[PDB]
Amino acid sequence: VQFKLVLVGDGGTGKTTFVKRHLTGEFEKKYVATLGVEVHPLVFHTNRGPIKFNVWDTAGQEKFGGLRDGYYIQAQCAIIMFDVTSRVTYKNVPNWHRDLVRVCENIPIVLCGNKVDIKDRKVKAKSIVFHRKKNLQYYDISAKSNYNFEKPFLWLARKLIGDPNLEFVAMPALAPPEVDPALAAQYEHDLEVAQTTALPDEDDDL
Amino acid sequence: HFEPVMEEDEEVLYKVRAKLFRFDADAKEWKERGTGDCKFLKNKKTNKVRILMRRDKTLKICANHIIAPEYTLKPNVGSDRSWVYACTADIAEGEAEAFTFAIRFGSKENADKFKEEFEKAQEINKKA
Amino acid sequence: LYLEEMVNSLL
Amino acid sequence: SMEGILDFSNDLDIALLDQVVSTFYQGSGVQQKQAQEILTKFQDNPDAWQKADQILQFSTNPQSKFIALSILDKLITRKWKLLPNDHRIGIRNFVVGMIISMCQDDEVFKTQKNLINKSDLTLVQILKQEWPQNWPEFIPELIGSSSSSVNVCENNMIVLKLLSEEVFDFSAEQMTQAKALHLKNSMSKEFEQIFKLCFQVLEQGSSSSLIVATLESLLRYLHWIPYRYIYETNILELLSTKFMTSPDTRAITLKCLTEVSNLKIPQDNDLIKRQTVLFFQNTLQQIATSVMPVTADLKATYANANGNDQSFLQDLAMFLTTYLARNRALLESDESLRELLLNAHQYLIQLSKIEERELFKTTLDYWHNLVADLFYEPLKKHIYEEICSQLRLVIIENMVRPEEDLVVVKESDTIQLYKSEREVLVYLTHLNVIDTEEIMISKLARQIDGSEWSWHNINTLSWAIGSISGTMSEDTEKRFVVTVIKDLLGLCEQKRGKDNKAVVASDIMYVVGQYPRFLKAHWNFLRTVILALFEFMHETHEGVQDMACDTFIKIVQKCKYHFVIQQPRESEPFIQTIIRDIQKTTADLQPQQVHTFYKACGIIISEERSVAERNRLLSDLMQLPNMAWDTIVEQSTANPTLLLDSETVKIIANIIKTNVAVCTSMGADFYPQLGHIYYNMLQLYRAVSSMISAQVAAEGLIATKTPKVRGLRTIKKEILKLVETYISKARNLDDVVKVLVEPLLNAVLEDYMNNVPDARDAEVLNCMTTVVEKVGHMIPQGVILILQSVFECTLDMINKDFTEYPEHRVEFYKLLKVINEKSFAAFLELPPAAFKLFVDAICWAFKHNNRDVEVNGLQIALDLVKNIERMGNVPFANEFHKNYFFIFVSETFFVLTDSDHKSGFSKQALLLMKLISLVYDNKISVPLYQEAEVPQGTSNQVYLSQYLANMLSNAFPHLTSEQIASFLSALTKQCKDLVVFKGTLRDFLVQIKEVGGDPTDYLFA
Ligand SMILES: Nc1nc2c(ncn2[C@@H]2O[C@H](COP(=O)(O)OP(=O)(O)NP(=O)(O)O)[C@@H](O)[C@H]2O)c(=O)[nH]1
Ligand SMILES: [Mg+2]
Repeated sequence: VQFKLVLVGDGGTGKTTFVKRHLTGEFEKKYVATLGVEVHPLVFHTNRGPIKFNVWDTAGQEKFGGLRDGYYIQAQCAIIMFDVTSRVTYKNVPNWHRDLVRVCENIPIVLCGNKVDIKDRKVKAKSIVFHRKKNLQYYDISAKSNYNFEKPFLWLARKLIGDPNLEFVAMPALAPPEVDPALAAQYEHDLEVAQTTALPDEDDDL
Repeated sequence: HFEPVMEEDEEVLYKVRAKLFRFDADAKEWKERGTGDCKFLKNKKTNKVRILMRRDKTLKICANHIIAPEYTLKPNVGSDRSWVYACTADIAEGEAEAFTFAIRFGSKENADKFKEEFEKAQEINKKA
Repeated sequence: LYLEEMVNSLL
Repeated sequence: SMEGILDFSNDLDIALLDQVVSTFYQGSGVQQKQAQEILTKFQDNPDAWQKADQILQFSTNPQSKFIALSILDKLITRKWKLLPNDHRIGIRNFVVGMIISMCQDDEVFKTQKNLINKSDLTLVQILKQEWPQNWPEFIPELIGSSSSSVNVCENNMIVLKLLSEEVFDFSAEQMTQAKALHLKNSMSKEFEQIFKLCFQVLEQGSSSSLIVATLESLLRYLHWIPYRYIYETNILELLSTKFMTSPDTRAITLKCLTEVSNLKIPQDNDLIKRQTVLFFQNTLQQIATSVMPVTADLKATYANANGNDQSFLQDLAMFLTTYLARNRALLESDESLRELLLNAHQYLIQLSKIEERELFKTTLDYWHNLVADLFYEPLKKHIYEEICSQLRLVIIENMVRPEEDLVVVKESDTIQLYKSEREVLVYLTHLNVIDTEEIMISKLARQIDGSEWSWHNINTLSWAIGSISGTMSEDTEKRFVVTVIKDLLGLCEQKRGKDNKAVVASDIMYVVGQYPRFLKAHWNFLRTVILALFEFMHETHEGVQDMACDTFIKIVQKCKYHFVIQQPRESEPFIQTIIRDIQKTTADLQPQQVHTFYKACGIIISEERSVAERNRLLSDLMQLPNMAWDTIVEQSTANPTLLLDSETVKIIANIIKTNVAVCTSMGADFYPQLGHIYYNMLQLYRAVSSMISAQVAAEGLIATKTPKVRGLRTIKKEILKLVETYISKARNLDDVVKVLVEPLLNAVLEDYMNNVPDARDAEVLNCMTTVVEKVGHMIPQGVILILQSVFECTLDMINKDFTEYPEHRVEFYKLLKVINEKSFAAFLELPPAAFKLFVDAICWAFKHNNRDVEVNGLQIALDLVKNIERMGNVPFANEFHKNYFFIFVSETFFVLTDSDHKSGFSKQALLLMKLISLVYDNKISVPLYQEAEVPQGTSNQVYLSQYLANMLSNAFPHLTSEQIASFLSALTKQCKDLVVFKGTLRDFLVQIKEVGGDPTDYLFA
């Protein structure tokens, strides 16, 4: 039960950061441009059983575009990403959509305006209307604050499984095992480094 | 007559909101693992207490391990509301695996309450 | 609560 | 072993290619990744296109042929004109041939749609290069080949669809103005034939797949074709009847009719008006008989999400709203069209009940258009009274949370939607106030009888009630407000448990906060409201205290006057009573909530215009922080180790935050309080600075992450914020300059300069920006001292990459910008080596992608050029041009053309036009060239053209000398006309992406 998902959008919009958040829970602060594509399995637990997304995280920078629309072949769903602090990334949404639906003529697509956590928003809510005539679902999202970060996958899962009442559920929590003197001096080393490496974002509410 | 038309066996000792970090030794970097409710769960049949933590929304497990009596909560240099400790077996992501965890809370008050609940649960796992 | 004085002050 | 396809000396092993491709698309993990990098390297080989003819012949993998076409597409769009003409003809021939043979094999035509569409697009890329000048027979032969086969006819519709898109929809960015116009005129010239084929296909039925493809192409044509093709043929009848009956064609047909509803149409032709009525009549008829009746529950249908119902209901909303916003007047006078008009709006009512945020916003945008017109247009509102009555209920029941009900992250999409809902509901209230009141009272009764009671449902109603404030008369409002509050209070009593009693209590306070007119006229009531809020500030239930504080300051902002005067039956202005009990009132509040409370008190106090009473109120308000402050200044100065005591640090930070909060409200009036603490505050700034330094020295840079140092720096940041907040609002600037500035600079500048980078507070830069902004003109020596202390050491922090120290980066260029605006003399005093760093710093700003830096960098450059120009023919300006004019010209050209700074295009163009115009207005007095390198007497115009010609020849060696010469000739001609100037730059940006651009393109304007 797996579905190929292609994620497209201008460079720097947060596509890879968004996927990583879903894969590991981490928030990568650095911008390391994707080269061509990175494929990652992503499983969600639902009341209809597990759903697997084969996420093709493509490069948005033209010089790193690789196979470009070649990555879209046989995609069953898609996310188009832009950055609400960068007008040009919304201006390019019609270009990403064009190249995408020429290869994938009838797939569910979510349009995501990322980085709504930043105060000085530039692409205002009322300006975002491209999804209307193209039948795309739209969500404000923030990979940093997690605002609506689950909505794109939940909506796609409902469209792909054909069940509007599908929900994410809690994966079963097995009993954990019970707990080596030969590694006592080894763990005390790694621990002293960890104690003296400051936690990030110490001003966040959590 | 008209005819008409796995934490269930456990007990919640403590629940608190928290953000969990794991230490990437190779990059000397803390990485977030999840944000949500951290729970101490007492198994009614074994009386063993574990930490179970799930991410908001997706409800995916980001921590699942016994509160071993051997573990020790240590402060982090940059926070008065966090604890660092080594975990020798967490099964949040499949196979058992060891981690250096850090967990941060909304206040130093919640951090201190977590620590005493963490210690109370440690002795419970000593007895059993 | 002194939402009670509120009722009176309103009538 | 997969890497064999990358060896071009050998023949290409098609079976090896197909294996790499399958491993990428169907494989996983490491093998997939390795194949990906191999395929990328293969596709990027500049000779891979020679082997596409092979792949397309002998591969059996459709992905492999797709990739082969992608390789051809790169070649066609970038290097077509560099080829020998034999290869151009050949590539054309085996693309045409490949398409023909795929269409003639029904099995392939059916199972390889991805590959056929890609081949069609590749063909279109050739047409953009070759047609019609080197392919005049393309369209006549396309029309002929269409009749020989249904499959070929269907595919030709796809080709024409893609051609129309590439020429009319996506040409603006991708081709020059001249080439776009050439292709648009070419298509326009032969459209008569194209339409004939399209209409014949539609009229004579046939394959639904052929019909759908023809309609998809028609959708593209409607973006540009003249209206006569639509209104002087039978096509509207076909679209609005035949093709609405079949679900296969229904979706595309509805999109076509939406675009028809936007055609450029004469507004005086009665016949056309009837045709516009008629196709609407037919479409609504087909919907009512073939899809669903007006009464159908579209909310339930949408939720069920069967088939394409959701997309269809979205498309129907777009069609109805589009047509009616333009044409509903056509239906409003003729009584035989009234049923149609209201049935159409009744579908919209039903569509407006769907639970779908983005669709609701589409219908809500239409309702706004309607009710605004009914509010202003005579004799219209009576037509829609039953529609409007239903709409009142829809909007009341779908009210979303406004910014003010923080009892449940801020949601900005929810806030915009609330304001849109409020605007519509306000109009609807004016249109019939009685109906609105009755609906709201009725809804409230069903909250009391438990029929519709719930947390969500009582919130929704209270938000709606609060949103129409200002629409009723004062008497009606009065009766209305009383009833609502009365009913809400009884509802709070009725319920048990604090959670229920909390929701209702918050809703009550929200409604009252929205009706200040009522509070202003009923003092005894207003007084009781405040007193109740105060008692809520002791309630420890989550969210109560926050609500109470937010409501307090919201009411104060609107009713402040009634707190500052003495009321009939009172002995003192109520602000005095608030201040007296402030310690009791706020004892249970968190620090942030205390500061909001003090800020609210500052709002009131600023309405007292008697200076002596205002200053006395200010003194009484600040009594608690001032006493805590006096204590600490005595203790902290005695034993400087207390500042390591984290509790003293927190007390201090909160004292200063209290001052910031009150200063935010009082601005210029805050000066007396600031004077009470100013000098001791700056001494504290120094003492805290020493502790941070001493801590970094004893523990290392990691000290800046510790709670103790972060707490000490909070003190410094709040001190800077307090000073910034006052100076930004001060009215007496003589006192700012003569009392505040010199102690401030002595306190902050040297400390900033002499701290290690990780210990420098970017807030210092932000505070200095405000100082320069407000009084920069009065402290020329102070501005020099600012530059000397922060310029070079901050530049060295940010000039090694684009990511380190992001806040200093942003504040750095905001400071240089205001200095360049207000105190340009300070840059004139710089030593030449330092002024050179200034220029470097500006260009460094150009190269940021960070908008918060790039924009200021470009603006500093523009302002600097203007500052230099204003100096006239003096030695400093002449040396500036000799030293830096071409640095600015070439650095600007670099960011314009490097494809990584497209966000700054407009300002880059502005700066470039300014620089070029200086030379062509002979505003530069000295030669820009060395005495040697050019004959004496040569105009700077000539030398500028030669410098630019040489610069572009080396930076873009694939351009012909003629391209460069025509580009610069047009660019310099157009340096007084920004819109045209920018068009020529955009044309240049197109041409540098390819080989063989036409130099006459630059004569377009
Ligand atoms: N403030 C904020 N920053 C974000 C957010 N999402 C991503 N970022 C940041 O944006 C930058 C770029 O992230 P990245 O995922 O690499 O973008 P990308 O779309 O994958 N780029 P590319 O297409 O070149 O691979 C990173 O610094 C990242 O931390 C967000 O939601 N909020
Ligand atoms: Mg990426």
